[PDB]
Amino acid sequence: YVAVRISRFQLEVLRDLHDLVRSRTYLDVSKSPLATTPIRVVEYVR
Amino acid sequence: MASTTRLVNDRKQLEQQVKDDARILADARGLNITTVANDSATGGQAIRNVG
Repeated sequence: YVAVRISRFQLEVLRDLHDLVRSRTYLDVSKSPLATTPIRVVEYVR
Repeated sequence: MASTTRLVNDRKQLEQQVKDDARILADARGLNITTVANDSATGGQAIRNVG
Protein backbone atom coordinates (compact mmCIF):
# COMPACT_ATOMS: atom_id res chain seq x y z
CA TYR A 1 0.00 0.00 0.00
CA VAL A 2 2.92 2.39 0.80
CA ALA A 3 5.62 3.07 -1.82
CA VAL A 4 9.21 4.19 -0.96
CA ARG A 5 10.48 6.51 -3.75
CA ILE A 6 13.40 8.97 -4.17
CA SER A 7 14.11 12.39 -5.65
CA ARG A 8 17.06 14.31 -7.10
CA PHE A 9 18.71 11.73 -9.34
CA GLN A 10 21.89 13.09 -10.92
CA LEU A 11 22.78 11.68 -14.34
CA GLU A 12 24.83 13.06 -17.22
CA VAL A 13 23.61 13.28 -20.82
CA LEU A 14 26.05 13.94 -23.66
CA ARG A 15 24.30 14.80 -26.97
CA ASP A 16 27.58 14.36 -28.88
CA LEU A 17 30.19 11.66 -29.36
CA HIS A 18 33.14 14.02 -28.84
CA ASP A 19 32.13 14.60 -25.20
CA LEU A 20 33.35 11.13 -24.22
CA VAL A 21 36.90 12.53 -24.33
CA ARG A 22 38.48 13.74 -21.08
CA SER A 23 42.04 14.58 -20.02
CA ARG A 24 44.63 13.20 -17.59
CA THR A 25 48.11 14.33 -16.52
CA TYR A 26 51.24 12.20 -16.87
CA LEU A 27 54.95 12.64 -16.23
CA ASP A 28 57.24 13.13 -19.24
CA VAL A 29 60.18 10.82 -18.55
CA SER A 30 61.82 11.85 -21.83
CA LYS A 31 63.21 15.05 -20.30
CA SER A 32 62.30 14.69 -16.60
CA PRO A 33 63.50 11.20 -15.66
CA LEU A 34 63.06 9.52 -12.30
CA ALA A 35 66.00 9.66 -9.92
CA THR A 36 67.73 6.46 -8.85
CA THR A 37 70.08 7.33 -5.99
CA PRO A 38 70.18 9.95 -3.23
CA ILE A 39 72.64 12.85 -3.16
CA ARG A 40 75.26 11.23 -0.86
CA VAL A 41 76.10 14.29 1.23
CA VAL A 42 79.21 14.40 3.42
CA GLU A 43 79.77 16.84 6.28
CA TYR A 44 82.80 18.19 8.11
CA VAL A 45 82.93 20.04 11.41
CA ARG A 46 83.84 23.71 11.16
CA MET B 1 109.10 29.16 32.03
CA ALA B 2 108.73 28.41 28.32
CA SER B 3 106.28 26.82 25.89
CA THR B 4 106.79 23.50 27.68
CA THR B 5 104.98 24.92 30.71
CA ARG B 6 101.70 25.18 28.78
CA LEU B 7 101.05 21.53 27.95
CA VAL B 8 98.45 20.66 30.60
CA ASN B 9 96.26 23.63 29.71
CA ASP B 10 96.73 22.79 26.03
CA ARG B 11 95.46 19.28 26.75
CA LYS B 12 92.49 20.67 28.69
CA GLN B 13 91.46 22.93 25.81
CA LEU B 14 91.97 20.12 23.30
CA GLU B 15 89.82 17.77 25.37
CA GLN B 16 87.02 20.31 25.59
CA GLN B 17 87.18 21.01 21.85
CA VAL B 18 87.15 17.30 20.98
CA LYS B 19 84.19 16.68 23.28
CA ASP B 20 82.33 19.51 21.55
CA ASP B 21 82.98 18.55 17.94
CA ALA B 22 82.25 14.90 18.70
CA ARG B 23 78.71 15.99 19.58
CA ILE B 24 78.02 18.73 17.03
CA LEU B 25 78.12 16.18 14.20
CA ALA B 26 76.58 13.18 15.99
CA ASP B 27 73.17 12.26 14.62
CA ALA B 28 70.01 13.04 16.57
CA ARG B 29 67.95 9.86 16.94
CA GLY B 30 65.07 10.23 19.37
CA LEU B 31 63.80 7.26 21.35
CA ASN B 32 60.23 6.14 21.96
CA ILE B 33 58.90 6.82 25.46
CA THR B 34 57.47 3.74 27.16
CA THR B 35 56.83 2.31 30.64
CA VAL B 36 54.32 4.98 31.74
CA ALA B 37 51.68 3.81 34.27
CA ASN B 38 50.09 4.71 37.60
CA ASP B 39 52.18 2.74 40.11
CA SER B 40 52.66 5.21 42.97
CA ALA B 41 50.16 4.04 45.56
CA THR B 42 50.57 5.06 49.20
CA GLY B 43 49.92 2.70 52.10
CA GLY B 44 49.46 3.15 55.82
CA GLN B 45 47.03 2.27 58.57
CA ALA B 46 43.38 3.25 58.35
CA ILE B 47 41.43 5.33 60.85
CA ARG B 48 38.62 2.86 61.69
CA ASN B 49 36.27 5.09 63.64
CA VAL B 50 35.01 3.54 66.85
CA GLY B 51 31.51 3.91 68.20
